[PDB]
Amino acid sequence: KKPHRYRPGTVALREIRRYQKSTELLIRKLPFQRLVREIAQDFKTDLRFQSSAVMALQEACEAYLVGLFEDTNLCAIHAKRVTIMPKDIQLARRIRGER
Amino acid sequence: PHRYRPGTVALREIRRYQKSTELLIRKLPFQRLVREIAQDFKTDLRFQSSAVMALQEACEAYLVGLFEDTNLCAIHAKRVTIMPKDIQLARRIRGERA
Amino acid sequence: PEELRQALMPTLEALYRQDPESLPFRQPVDPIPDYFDIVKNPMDLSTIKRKLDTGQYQEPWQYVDDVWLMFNNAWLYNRKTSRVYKFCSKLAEVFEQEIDPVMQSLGYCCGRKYEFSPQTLCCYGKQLCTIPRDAAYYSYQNRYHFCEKCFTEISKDQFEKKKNDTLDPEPFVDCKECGRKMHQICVLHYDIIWPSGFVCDNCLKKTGRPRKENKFSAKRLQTTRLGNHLEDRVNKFLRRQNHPEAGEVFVRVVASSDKTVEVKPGMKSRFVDSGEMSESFPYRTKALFAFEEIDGVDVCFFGMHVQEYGSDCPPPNTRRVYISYLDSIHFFRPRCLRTAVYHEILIGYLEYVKKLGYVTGHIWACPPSEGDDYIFHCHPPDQKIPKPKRLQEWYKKMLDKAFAERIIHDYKDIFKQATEDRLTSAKELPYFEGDFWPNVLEESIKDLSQKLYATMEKHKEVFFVIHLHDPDPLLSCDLMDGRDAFLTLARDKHWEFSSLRRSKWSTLCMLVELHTQ
Amino acid sequence: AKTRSSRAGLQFPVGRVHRLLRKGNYSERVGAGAPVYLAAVLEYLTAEILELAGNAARDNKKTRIIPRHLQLAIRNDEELNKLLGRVTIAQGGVLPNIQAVLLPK
Amino acid sequence: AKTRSSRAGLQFPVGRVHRLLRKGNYSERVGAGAPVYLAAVLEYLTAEILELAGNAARDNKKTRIIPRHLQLAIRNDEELNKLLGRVTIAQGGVLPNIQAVLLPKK
Amino acid sequence: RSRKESYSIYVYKVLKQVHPDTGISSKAMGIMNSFVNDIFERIAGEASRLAHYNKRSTITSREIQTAVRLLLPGELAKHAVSEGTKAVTKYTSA
Amino acid sequence: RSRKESYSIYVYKVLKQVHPDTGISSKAMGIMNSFVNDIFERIAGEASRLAHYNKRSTITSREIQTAVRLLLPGELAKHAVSEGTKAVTKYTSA
Amino acid sequence: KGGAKRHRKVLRDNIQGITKPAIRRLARRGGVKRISGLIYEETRGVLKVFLENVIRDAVTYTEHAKRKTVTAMDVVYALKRQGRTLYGFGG
Amino acid sequence: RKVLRDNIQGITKPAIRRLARRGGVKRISGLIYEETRGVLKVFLENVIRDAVTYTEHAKRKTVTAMDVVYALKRQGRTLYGFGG
DNA sequence: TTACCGCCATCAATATCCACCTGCAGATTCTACCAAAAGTGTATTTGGAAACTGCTCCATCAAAAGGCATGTTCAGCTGAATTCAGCTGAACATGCCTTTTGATGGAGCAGTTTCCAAATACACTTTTGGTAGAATCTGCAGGTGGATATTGATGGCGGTAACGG
DNA sequence: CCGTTACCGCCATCAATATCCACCTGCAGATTCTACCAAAAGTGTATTTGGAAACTGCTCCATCAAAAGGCATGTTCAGCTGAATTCAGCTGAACATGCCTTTTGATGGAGCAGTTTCCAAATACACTTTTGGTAGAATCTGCAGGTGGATATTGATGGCGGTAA
Repeated sequence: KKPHRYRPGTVALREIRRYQKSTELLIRKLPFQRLVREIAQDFKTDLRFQSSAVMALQEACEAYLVGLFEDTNLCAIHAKRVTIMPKDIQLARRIRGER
Repeated sequence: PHRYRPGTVALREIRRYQKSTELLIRKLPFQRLVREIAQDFKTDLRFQSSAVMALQEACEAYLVGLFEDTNLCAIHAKRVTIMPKDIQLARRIRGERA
Repeated sequence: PEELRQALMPTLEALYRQDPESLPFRQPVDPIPDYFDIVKNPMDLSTIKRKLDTGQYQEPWQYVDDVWLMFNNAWLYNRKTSRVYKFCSKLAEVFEQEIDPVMQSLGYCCGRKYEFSPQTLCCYGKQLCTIPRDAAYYSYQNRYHFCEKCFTEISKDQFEKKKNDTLDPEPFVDCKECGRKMHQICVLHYDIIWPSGFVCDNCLKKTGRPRKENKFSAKRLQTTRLGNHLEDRVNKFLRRQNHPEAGEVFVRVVASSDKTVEVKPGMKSRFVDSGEMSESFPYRTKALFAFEEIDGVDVCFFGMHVQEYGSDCPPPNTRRVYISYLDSIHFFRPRCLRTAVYHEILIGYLEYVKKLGYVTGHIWACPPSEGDDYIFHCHPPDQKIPKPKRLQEWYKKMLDKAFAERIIHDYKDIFKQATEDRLTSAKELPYFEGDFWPNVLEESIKDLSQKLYATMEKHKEVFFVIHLHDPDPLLSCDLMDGRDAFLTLARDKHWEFSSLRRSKWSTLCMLVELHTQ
Repeated sequence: AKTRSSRAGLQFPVGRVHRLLRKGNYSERVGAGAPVYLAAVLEYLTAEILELAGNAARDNKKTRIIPRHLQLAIRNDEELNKLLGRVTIAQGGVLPNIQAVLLPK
Repeated sequence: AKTRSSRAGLQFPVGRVHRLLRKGNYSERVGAGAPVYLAAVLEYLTAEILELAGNAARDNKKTRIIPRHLQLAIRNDEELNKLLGRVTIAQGGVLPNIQAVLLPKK
Repeated sequence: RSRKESYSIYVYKVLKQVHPDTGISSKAMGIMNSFVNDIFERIAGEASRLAHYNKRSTITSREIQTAVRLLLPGELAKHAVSEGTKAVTKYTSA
Repeated sequence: RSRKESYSIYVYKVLKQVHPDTGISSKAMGIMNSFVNDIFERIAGEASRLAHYNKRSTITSREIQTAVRLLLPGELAKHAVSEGTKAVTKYTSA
Repeated sequence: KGGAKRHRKVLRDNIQGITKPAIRRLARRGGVKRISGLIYEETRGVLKVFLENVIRDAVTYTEHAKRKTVTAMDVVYALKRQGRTLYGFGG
Repeated sequence: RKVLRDNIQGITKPAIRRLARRGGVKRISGLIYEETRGVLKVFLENVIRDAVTYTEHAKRKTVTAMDVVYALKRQGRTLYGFGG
């Protein structure tokens, strides 16, 4: 009988506030560790990793992704939009000059 | 009277100034601006000609890069005319502002 | 064996190439002690590979049947949420994408093991009772079906106890020249149309003989003024849109019969026995359909059932039209203009009935129930049935577009119609056959005015009343004299509309049946 | 008799800074007052960031400085943010900031 | 009477690289082969950039290398452009580049 | 088990000068130590660059002042210069 | 006048090796001098940082090789390391 | 079903290991309100690229120290040399 | 010496147009130029001060191209052809 | 039967390419010089190769649990279609002031000599910060009880309006 | 004709929810105290030296003159580009459903580090030779700059074609 349903954006904004007021890691430890191990395998075989090294890599990746995401949000807003699209990511990385 | 449509002469200038490397900012006004800024920071300063030339070349390179970034930003916004919001966004993403 | 191995090896390798989708299926399943209790024929990719290498296949249909039986076993034993089911689904998609060119190189039009989808099981016990999936039932002659609840509520030992999961494989036809076995639906071969036998497309191309013209097309059906007007309007709109994929659309009226609707006993006693309102209302019911020529094949995609109460009908039904049933198939090309073509068809029908002198049109915006078909049997699983609010919005767009063209005067909900007309008795409400209101009146009868007012205020959004201000001869068609006959014949002959090929086959069959009447 | 840090009125180790400058291969020779100046600058910067982090913790109803407090302190001051604009603080998070367009109504 | 630069078969001065490494205050000690290695790397990079500059000058019907040719060479090679992505070449200009949208849209 | 040099107990002392009743976590203290190390590296590198540019083989307080002026922002650089000058004056008169 | 060292003659010799009939302007010569000087400074600084990280007080061919690998991308790095290995082998072979 | 449910299921290639909610949360921390469906994998690729920008350099450090274990200090060096200096892992 | 003022107007409208043409801009709004000038001013304030910090550090009263090169290198705007 | 927008065709106005030819600042060729490096040849010192080995901690594997992956429904985000005010590009007339070539006084950059306060290299004595183990203290992470804006939705009311008897 | 009911819009407010906060309480983590000692750190003495001052040679930095033509400055018209408005396909947001993958804890040995030996390899430094800067004069030479004309580029001029009333 008409179950309660938040409008699109209210839960999104609540998640914005929750994840901007918190500092915990967002990417799960095991998949990121597996990805890092595979990447190291692509460069040098039979490598070992410290827990602190993996934590530092995860923190740096999360911070870089957060910065990229906020840049893409600004880019999408510049185009009179609120949804980021891969062209926003491409323009943000171009202005950053990574490629 | 013969008249070209808007954009044709603009594209001609684009090609001409992308094919050449001559200085685009006049020597004396830029030197006067440099001297004014210097005396604003420190009075009784003297400047080598090579120093002014290097400063102007660096300024021109930074400006052409920033104008390219502004043009990409404007193109992203489905526009062909650059607006100060485009250059502000380019500087903000570059980290020069925020 | 070498030819079959060479043809079929790339598809099996492509299935193997899927990582990790193929990993669980690369070896026979080794028990999960209950695996053998469910899967009676456990089979795997290595089994195909060894059978193909040994030349155990006389012809590729056995190979594809083994592949699909493997997929069925994996889908049956594994639950939907299991990732093994996802692996099997990905393997099935890859096989579907890869198999067709290999068969077309071997001379076959397709490879996929086509099996008829489970039809709607209309239980012969309680009315409007259906048998859902995985629900047990009792069958007689594969024609009379009863659910367990109705069967228990009722010799009973002779009725076979079955489950609503019987997938009937599609039949096969032999080409007279090459001898290859082809799906009857895929090649659209019908013995009535082509008594000389079936010849495959490859044999026709190799021998240079063109395919014989179909003499039972929708174009060759009997034409009517309403159908001609609808066809002309649709074609003119399509030409104005100038879409390259917009093919010619044929509209034909197939049924036109005079009937009478009778007053139910309660309302008859309350208003007819006193002489205040007529005991019956005559009307003319018409059934027409829309056909599109896709790839040179007629496809039936849109048809209505309507009731026309003429000027001779006693009030309040005098000079009225009422939409009793309508149905549509989403395979119309292009998909963007499908809705607009339906719009043009409905607008043309309304314009025709206005020209005939009719005054008010009535539409009930209630979508079909889950698992129920109005006209076209076995709707495709991807065809999302619109919810009542969506259907009401669609009809609102209907009426706005119609009013923009000055064809209609105005449109309202039935509650606004009654309030503005100041109706005081239930006898003034229109009485249509199978309409929702006649049932509500009898239920309320079993004081009446206020109850009708309350129910009308509750259900106004579903009913649309349209203010507007017969040269077509009667057509006797027992098959189209209602929706029950066509739905029964399609169920008895597996004339499904669940896919484009099946829709084409069903359209060809119903065209042949109409022409043979 | 007296440590160089005490003689210069500083808490940071002047001798350790001088030793690190010697071992850092920055120059052939190192002046006497250079380690004192560098230690004073480092101590001033540490005092500034520590007091900012303490203020942030007090505003957050907390008495222990955590990386979140350090991030809040370093980001909310424009000069401190500019100094570490290319620096990521581990477990520090980001400032609460919601775009105007994304706001409802 | 053999120079260490000719001993390694390089044109760049090994002795000058060694002296600059000692003067630059990079470490307390420097190995014997480090200046040879660094001179070889510098010579290879100079050879690559000069080859590309000469090719660019030839494409422009020019036999004298100018900063414009150097910019054309450095910006047309992905690896070299990445090497000097934060470097400005005086009197070099920019590559001719017009976006598709900037072109006429008749 | 070699000792790992760190500014820890010094910075904590500075904390006691600015917030006697406020503590610091281990992760936050590592952040602080990394900050001080990075600033030390930057200032020393800029001083070395200035010494090399002027053909000077000795790094003095003037080089450190120039480095902190070049690196630190306006009021931060001004206050750092004032603190360094005060410390040098105190050390000289000590 | 104090002499100002430059890589002019070496760049000219390399150009003659790669393009016998192609000249180079004075401004382009300055561009190349700044280019080689910047690469020298970058490689030397990377090697110095590498030596400091491993508590190493000597810059050998291995640190220079690793610095070149860190700085030059892909094919440039591979060719540079090949040329450096060949050069050090030839130098130690006499 | 049978077979195994551990160490034999192997799937989710490394780049796909980052779950869709992980990218969603990362965007939420970046303050983005709406996400396109094509962002996730694209972001993954960008994240993918970032690692060859860092880990390889760290590997270049690890090979230089004659070590077979990647340390956090090498990660700090690789991040610093790329202009992404990180604090807290210098112990 | 004369106290120069209002020299930012020397960065003239056709000059900004030419700079944008080199940058690939076909159409320029009227509010770019002045804004661009300000950005240029900021850029000057970013670099020349550092050069002054170099010039003051060398006990010199003349700004050389070498100090400008040092400032650009330390600001991440490395330039070639003027020494260093 | 008249203006109005399209299209493929020619045509006029105009910028571009380009080959050619001349004067010259800049590029390349020698002569001589020469002090700054480069290299060879002993003496001294030491970073580190090499072997053996204790101690970390990292990969591997068990269960417990806090999460993630799919399908459904739909409000609202987005992009195409339309229209239009007005902004800036193209053209042009007028004239402004930047550039070039020239010369000149001198403030100021830099080379050379002298030489001393300051940095360095030990050698010795003193403090002291890093580490290990015991035991006390506590900030705060959740867990439980209200409970509070808060926002979707149910609903009531005022203003517009829309058509009917 | 003005009157009831639907629609747009406002908004006043029962009700489910996440969360700020009022309070708590146990524990991982931070804080306090005693002891040890190699590691730095501070002080003393002789030595070495980088750069301060003192004077001056000298390069180029600043300044004033004059011409005039390359562009700067201002104005006008409209081409068409940026901006505002509608709306409909539809892609993502919110959510219930199901399960499974991740997280936490315990346990062998692959190598991270500590000790010892000793040698190929690195400094320290006094000559001797080669060689990279480089003042100066002379010849060579690629391309700056102007001319002329064949060559694309642009735009809308002649007219042909529906067409729409």
